[PDB]
Amino acid sequence: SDPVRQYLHEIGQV
Amino acid sequence: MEIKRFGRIREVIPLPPLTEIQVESYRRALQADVPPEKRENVGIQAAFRETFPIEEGLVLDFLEYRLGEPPFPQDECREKDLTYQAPLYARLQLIHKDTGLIKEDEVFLGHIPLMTEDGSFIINGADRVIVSQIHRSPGVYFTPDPARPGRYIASIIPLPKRGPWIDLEVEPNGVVSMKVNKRKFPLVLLLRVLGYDQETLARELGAYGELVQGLMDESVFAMRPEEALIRLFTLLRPGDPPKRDKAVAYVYGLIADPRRYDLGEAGRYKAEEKLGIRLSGRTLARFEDGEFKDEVFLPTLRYLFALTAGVPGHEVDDIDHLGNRRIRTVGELMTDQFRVGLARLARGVRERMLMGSEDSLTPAKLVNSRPLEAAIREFFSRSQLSQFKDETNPLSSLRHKRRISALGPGGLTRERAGFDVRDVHRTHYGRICPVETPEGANIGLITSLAAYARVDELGFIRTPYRRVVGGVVTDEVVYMTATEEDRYTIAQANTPLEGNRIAAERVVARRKGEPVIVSPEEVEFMDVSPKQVFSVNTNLIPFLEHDDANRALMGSNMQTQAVPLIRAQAPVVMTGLEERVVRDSLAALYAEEDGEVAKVDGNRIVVRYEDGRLVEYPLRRFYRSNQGTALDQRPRVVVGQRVRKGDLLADGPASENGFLALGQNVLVAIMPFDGYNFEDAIVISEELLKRDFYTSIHIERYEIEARDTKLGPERITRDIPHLSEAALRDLDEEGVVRIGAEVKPGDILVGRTSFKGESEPTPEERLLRSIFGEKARDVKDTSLRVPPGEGGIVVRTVRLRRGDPGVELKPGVREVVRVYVAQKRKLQVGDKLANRHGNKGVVAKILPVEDMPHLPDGTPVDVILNPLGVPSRMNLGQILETHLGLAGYFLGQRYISPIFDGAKEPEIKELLAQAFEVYFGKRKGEGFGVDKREVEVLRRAEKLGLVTPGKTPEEQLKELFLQGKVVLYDGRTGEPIEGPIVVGQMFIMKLYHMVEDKMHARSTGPYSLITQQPLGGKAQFGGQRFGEMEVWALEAYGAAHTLQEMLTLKSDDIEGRNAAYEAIIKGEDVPEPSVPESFRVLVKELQALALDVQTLDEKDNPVDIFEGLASK
Amino acid sequence: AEPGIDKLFGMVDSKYRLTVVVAKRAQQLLRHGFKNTVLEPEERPKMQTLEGLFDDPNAVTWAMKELLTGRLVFGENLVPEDRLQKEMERLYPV
Amino acid sequence: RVDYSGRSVIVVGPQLKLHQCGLPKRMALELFKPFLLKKMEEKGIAPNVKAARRMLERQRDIKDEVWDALEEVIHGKVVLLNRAPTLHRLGIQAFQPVLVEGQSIQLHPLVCEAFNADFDGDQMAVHVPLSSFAQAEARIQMLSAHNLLSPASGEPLAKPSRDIILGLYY
Amino acid sequence: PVSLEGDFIPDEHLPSPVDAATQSLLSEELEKALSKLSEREAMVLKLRKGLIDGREHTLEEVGAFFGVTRERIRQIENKALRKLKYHESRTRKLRDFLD
Amino acid sequence: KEVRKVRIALASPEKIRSWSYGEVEKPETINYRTLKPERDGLFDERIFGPIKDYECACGKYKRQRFEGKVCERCGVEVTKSIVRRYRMGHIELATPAAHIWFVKDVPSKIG
Amino acid sequence: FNPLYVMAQSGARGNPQQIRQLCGLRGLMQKPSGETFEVPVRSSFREGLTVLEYFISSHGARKGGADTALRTADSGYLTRKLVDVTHEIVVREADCGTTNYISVPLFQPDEVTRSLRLRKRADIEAGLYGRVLAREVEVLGVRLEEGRYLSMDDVHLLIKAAEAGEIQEVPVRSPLTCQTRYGVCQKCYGYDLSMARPVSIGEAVGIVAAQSIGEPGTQLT
Amino acid sequence: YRAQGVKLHDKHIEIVVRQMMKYVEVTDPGDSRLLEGQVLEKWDVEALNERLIAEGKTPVAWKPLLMGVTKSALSTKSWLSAASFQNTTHVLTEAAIAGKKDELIGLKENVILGRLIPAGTGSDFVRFTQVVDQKTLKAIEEARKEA
DNA sequence: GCATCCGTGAGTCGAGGG
RNA sequence: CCCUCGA
DNA sequence: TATAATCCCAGGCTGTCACGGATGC
Ligand SMILES: [Mg+2]
Ligand SMILES: [Zn+2]
Ligand SMILES: [Zn+2]
Repeated sequence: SDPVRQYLHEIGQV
Repeated sequence: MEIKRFGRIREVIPLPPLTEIQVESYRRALQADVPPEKRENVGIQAAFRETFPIEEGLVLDFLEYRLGEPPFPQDECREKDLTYQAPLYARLQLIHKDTGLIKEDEVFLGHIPLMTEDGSFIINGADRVIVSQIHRSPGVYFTPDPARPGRYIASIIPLPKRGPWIDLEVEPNGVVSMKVNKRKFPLVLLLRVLGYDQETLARELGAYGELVQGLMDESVFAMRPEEALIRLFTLLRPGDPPKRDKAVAYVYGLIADPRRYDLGEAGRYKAEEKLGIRLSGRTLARFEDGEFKDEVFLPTLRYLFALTAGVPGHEVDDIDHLGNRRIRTVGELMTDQFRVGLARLARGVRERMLMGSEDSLTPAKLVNSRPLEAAIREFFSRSQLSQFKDETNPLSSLRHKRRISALGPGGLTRERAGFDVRDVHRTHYGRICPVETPEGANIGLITSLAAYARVDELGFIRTPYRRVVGGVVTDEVVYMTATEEDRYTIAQANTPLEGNRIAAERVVARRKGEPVIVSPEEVEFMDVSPKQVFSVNTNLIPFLEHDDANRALMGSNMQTQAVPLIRAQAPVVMTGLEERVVRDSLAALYAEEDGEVAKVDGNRIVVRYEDGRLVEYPLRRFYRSNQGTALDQRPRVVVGQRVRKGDLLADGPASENGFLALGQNVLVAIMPFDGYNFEDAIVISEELLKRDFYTSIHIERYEIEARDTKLGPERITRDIPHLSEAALRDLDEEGVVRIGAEVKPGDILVGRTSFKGESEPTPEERLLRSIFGEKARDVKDTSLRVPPGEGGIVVRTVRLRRGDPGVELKPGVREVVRVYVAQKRKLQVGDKLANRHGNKGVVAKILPVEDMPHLPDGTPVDVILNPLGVPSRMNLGQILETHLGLAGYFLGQRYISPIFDGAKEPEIKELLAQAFEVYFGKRKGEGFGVDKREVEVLRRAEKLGLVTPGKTPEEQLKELFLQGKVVLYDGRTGEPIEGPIVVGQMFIMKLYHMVEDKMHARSTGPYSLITQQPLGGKAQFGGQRFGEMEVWALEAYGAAHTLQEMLTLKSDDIEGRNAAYEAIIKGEDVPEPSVPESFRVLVKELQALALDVQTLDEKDNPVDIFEGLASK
Repeated sequence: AEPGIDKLFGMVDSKYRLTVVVAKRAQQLLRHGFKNTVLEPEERPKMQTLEGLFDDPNAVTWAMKELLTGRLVFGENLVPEDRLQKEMERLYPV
Repeated sequence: RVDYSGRSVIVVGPQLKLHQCGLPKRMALELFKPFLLKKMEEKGIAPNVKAARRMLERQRDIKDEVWDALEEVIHGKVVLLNRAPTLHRLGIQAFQPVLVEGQSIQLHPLVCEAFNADFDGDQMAVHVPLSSFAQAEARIQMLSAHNLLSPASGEPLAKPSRDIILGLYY
Repeated sequence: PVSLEGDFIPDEHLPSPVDAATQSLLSEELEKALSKLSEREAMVLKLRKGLIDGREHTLEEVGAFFGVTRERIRQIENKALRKLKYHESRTRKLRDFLD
Repeated sequence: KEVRKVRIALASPEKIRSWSYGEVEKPETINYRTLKPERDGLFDERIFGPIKDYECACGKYKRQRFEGKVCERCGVEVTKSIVRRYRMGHIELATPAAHIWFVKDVPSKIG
Repeated sequence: FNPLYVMAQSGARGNPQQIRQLCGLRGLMQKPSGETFEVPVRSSFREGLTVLEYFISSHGARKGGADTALRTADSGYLTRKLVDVTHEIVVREADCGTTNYISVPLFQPDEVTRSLRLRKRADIEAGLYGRVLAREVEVLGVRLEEGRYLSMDDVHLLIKAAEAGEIQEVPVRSPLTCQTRYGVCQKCYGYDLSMARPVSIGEAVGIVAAQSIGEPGTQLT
Repeated sequence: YRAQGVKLHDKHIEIVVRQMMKYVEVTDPGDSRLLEGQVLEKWDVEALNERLIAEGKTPVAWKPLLMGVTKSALSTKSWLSAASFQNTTHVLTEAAIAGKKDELIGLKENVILGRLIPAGTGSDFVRFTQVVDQKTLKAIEEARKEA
């Protein structure tokens, strides 16, 4: 839904 | 002339200052007269206290503030289009937690707009008023669940902003649910987070049968507060890592943080009173010694359960009740916006603290006042409750400032507001005026404050009441809230009293708004006055009790629309408030102390007081207001006059000797006249124009700018290409119109020349150029002219130049010139007239004096009203006003008749009798008897049952006069009207709506950019809109070509319209229409949406309406 | 009320047909300089000027009156358009 | 939004025949302005169109013969009157105008019922049909006098009311 | 710059019907005045002011088009301008268009 | 011819491109001093059309005698400025994107 | 000859209720809740009221105004809907040729359900007047042919015949049954009620119907 | 409408209700290309049905379908009508997908296009009528007779 | 087959003011 | 477009 | 062009209803 949070997760994967 | 006043009701206390709501609110907000250490915790002080200190320099703290002197006075502010404000200086200190270094400096936070003495503001040169807003008072409320009968919904409401609306419910499955930010979760969880255990909740809530069993969940009590906290955080925040400190931060911020969560002080007190508890802070809970501690929630749930089970002493709450609704005044709103701006400034501060040198920093380097400035500026410029002031008359301003709006930010959105909110609640009594409110969509949302009504410190409205002990009415006045009022029994103000004691064994009183018949012993309190129940305007309507509510409303609203007249008079019939209103509106000048008047002049009044000092009062003269009405003060006193304290020095606009004068006092007859007064239209005597009745001064401000361009500067000059001396005649050397010159449409106020754009001369232009052997000049004529239908005499010019002392304009702009053009407007055809009773209409005819129906002694009536208006409108007050107005016409006196304590019929009958004795007997002493015509009309009256058969003609005529009717002679014939006509003096006002402003026509002109359809509005010389419904009309008629014409040649079809005008001016028939351009705009706007729109023939083969221009 | 409106409305099978006939005739007269009129000099509608009686500038009035006379023939597919046009331009040049 | 459309406050002419309305001079001048220019060229009030337009541009440059010419212009033609809101087709009607001094539009007493127009300060809009087709459409169809009955009920919409009924009854 | 959302903003590019009619009547009147001359001098003025192909030719090109010397064609231009001046002083039709 | 019908259908990228008089490469409106359309900007006259009637950007061909002729230097066709209301531009996307009307209009057509 | 009585009776102005308010008691009033007060106003505007009575009246007035506004809005909406749904209906020909019709009942079942009684005059008129008969009707010795547009007199005559028990229902051509495509025919439609004559082909009856329903909509209480 | 004292001729209401009954739902396709539960105009399905019966095929079994004026207005065959009423997005998408053609049957369409409406003076019935005086008529009659 | 969240509607014209 | 005021 | 830095733009902030359509016991 929220692009910011989603990107934070995707970045939090590394 | 003598003024006789009626009524037996003695008002114990006077009316409180009217504008006092505004003034007290703003003063209480600023506290500028209070030394900085004596200020309480409210106001901008509250703002500072909430925002500071700023941590994580490590620390920036607040010491105190001050307010400085305005850089410019009010009149100068209005003149130069600046804001009237005071500089805000605050003292902050920078403190490093480690170093111990203390740096302290006074910082400039920008300016705070200041309220004038009358309760208004000045923003960018335009006076504006801040309208108090109404809303649901913060607190805890309980209302029945609409879906589930017998169940209920608990609601915890904070201030606007300041926190989430919290709902508590008992779910169908039996569990207790809590709704926050539209999220349903069991309350039990949060209860555990508060540190509650099943033991305490079972002993507390166990009493109510199987209510607490819905609160019992073992999985919740199986975990310590930390686990439950993390749990709730997971519930409210999906995707967010449930870090403990993050959950604590979020939850604390949501509930226990006084910074980001604040109940009203009223919210606090109401919560306490409702739940029977005491609140330490203004939050719903606290953070104390590492853990969360309950304040609100448990007693709330207890009360809710008690209400649900049917436990006695527990009731729901009226949310439209005036005790559960409060008023947010100017100080509170200003406080809020100030707070938000301050918080923005705090973000700026922290963001600055993370950057830069960690050693060298000052309060100056940290603080940027820009966002605060912008916040305040936005509150005083673009907000909703900040409105362009209504200055039309003093009353307009007064009422404007006394308004109450339910709309605006944090308020109801329109069309979401039904009947419940618009209704008059039983507790509106003596608080909100049941009469005054706009017509149409806004009805019930915009209201007015009652006269004796007061808004206290908690935002609630209070109305006065007198203490009654043992059947004795004291002078003790107890101002009560709605609930306090609901506690008692209150008798009406008209209750019979001998001395201070109740005279009647049966008295009319109210218990919780419900009217009830009671004994004197049972009377606890008593109304102060009828005046307390209505507004300021509604209190200006005489014989109100004889007027239907609707027309009364129109009476008020139109009173505020009244244009000040040069000759204006106070009404022959007054309610007694016509004075105070002039006083509090600060329209009229008053004597400060006792003393002798030294000087009297149009521009000046000088007074020496008992002190010996010489005080000069300058007089405001021919000043233009917001709406265009002229404001000037006329000196009412003579040189060497002895004045006391509070005596009238000068009359302002629309005031007669300290009494409010809106309209005029005329002589009316109510009869049909030749169908000219058909349907509310009015007929007037030309004599009114002769003696300058219904005539007012109107000023119109014009403005033009000279700016720097890339093609070269524009300049104000007396040199205009291609203009005759006839055109430049009234212009001075600089190009400015001279003072005192009459200007007509087409005339030039300010000459101006602008360098032409890039000009490629068309072959015709070059050929003509060569033909006349004249070089085309560099500049062209941009000069400001007069808008068609406007004009007048020039009173003033104001010129501002760049590079001149005290003058700096907006970037790119060289010089600014303002022309003030005033005018004198005679009453004319199409102008609107109205009375205080709601009778309104346009003047359809002006008759020469010889056609006016007249009295036997040859006195022509001023105005003819149609009777057909009165019956369906059900306003009878105007009638009584007319009778007593007649008696006043002859006896030569005016009257004060209070509302609901009146001048009754018999008294007006006696007065009328005396008036007859003046009206008739003079004639009989003049050697004249009864006229033949009068005898005929008398016969007709006998047949009408209006007189008693057998009495002498004089006696019968008097019998007609006490009925307020007289013989009237038609001026066209000389023959009398076949029956006696009602004639008397009525107070009739000219309204702001005049045909001079509203007449407009257009042939061709400016078009809109994109659509290429004509503009709209008069000022822009716009065309009338032909709507959807009008197209429906033309379609229903079945007129195709008229409609098509409206759709093309008239509006957006450029080929069509150019060719049309060309066709007509050549005396040719108009050409067949082509495709409207807005359709092309539609096509291309559909293509931008990647939709292919194709115009096809019957063979489905594409037809290009763009004629190949858009195709490659 | 336009004179004899009952008669004109009685002539046709639709009021709109009347409207078309009238407008067309009006444009005809406007195009040919009134020279094609079926009106005799005494049947000519008159505008009252500052000086005196002149002809009536409104072609529609003329058209309705002519239509009242019964000297005009209306209907569909009486003549090809262009032929009518040039016959009129031949009889009455502009 | 259309060209050739003005507006003003309405007042009741009783003196109007059913098919007529008072149209103020200024308004009528601006609305018919091209026709006024052409008629001005047809007469000697101006050499050409542009000179006439410039002539009308300023108010003090306006003489009386132009008003007579304007009278010559509007002869036989009708305008359209409309009051908002427009509920039914009678919300718009056709009226042969009559020039009047003053700024107000004079409306016939009867048709008021169909317009739901009293005079409280109601204002109406004017529209000039251009072509001969537009005119014939207006006069044959949209003419006030030509619709006396409600297209809905089939009862007369234009009937005596108020003062009139009062008198006849009396 | 700031957002349109604009309806108070006129269209200053496209010609108003008044301007269109004005230009039309100007072209027509100019053709009236040029019709009062001979076709050669009128055509010379038209080619010199560019009423024909849109651009103004030099004296050599008009002289080469009509087959005369530059001095000759310039003198023809002068006498045409003079005759137009006379007809203008006489009729005074075009004056209004000088704004 | 006479227009008897109006059709509305979906536009292929090929269709869209065949409409377009050029692709706007740059997010630039006008020059901050000369106040003229930037090259390959949103208002660029190379694409949409001339600002002045029958005149190019540089001013090389100022007259109607040149019609359909594209100026070589500034790359602007000499024609009526009105086309600036008409001629379509386009933007070529690296990765394709979804028209939201066919996504979020329920029930989703694509879906 | 009293002015109130005159204006009221003639229909110039006023109604019995408003007049009663001017003369007799003002009457009962409503609570804001829609509930009614037990204590009526005994006053007339002639007499003048107490501030209390006036207050109650203000309740009522406010409620009324609100109702009026919101209603105006909704009515406007409905009208627009209607115009949009009916706008393509136009009379496109003389006869669709349908054999179909509708039968307008002159009698309605009583609420007592005792028997059938005559429908009110206005109703019958509204369902009858200006319509084409789809079948021959012989009543009271009068012959009403198929293809007859019923005049007002025809209708009154039919009511008479109904009171004589000759005919309980009248066959009539109706747009409900009209088979004309993209509109209605001349016969099925009716009179053009403005001109009281058969409707001219090309008349747009859709917009007419829509508006006709529209305008009184604002008046519906 | 009666209860409020408003005289309103039934035939208008009949017009509207007629527009409300305009549509039908298929209870069986028969030999046609239609789908069960597909909703369309009664006119169209009756035309198709007569075409199938004339062809000897199986008729489409259908049910009467009543919808309100709003849905019905949105359900009209003209997408210019529907888009200009409300639910503009939905309309435009579905219309584009089907590549629907507006035949310009109704008024609103032509109003948008700025064309001449098909009613009153614009009705094809009366708009083709011609006006000729007897002199011109006889001139043309001679020109016709001589050839 | 029956609740629940999302999207789209909710009178016209005119005026003034920001 | 928001407000406010007119119909 | 070079101490060391490694998951948020916060804006939180509420009194309408009715219909259609997808979604969830
Ligand atoms: Mg009105
Ligand atoms: Zn170039
Ligand atoms: Zn039929």
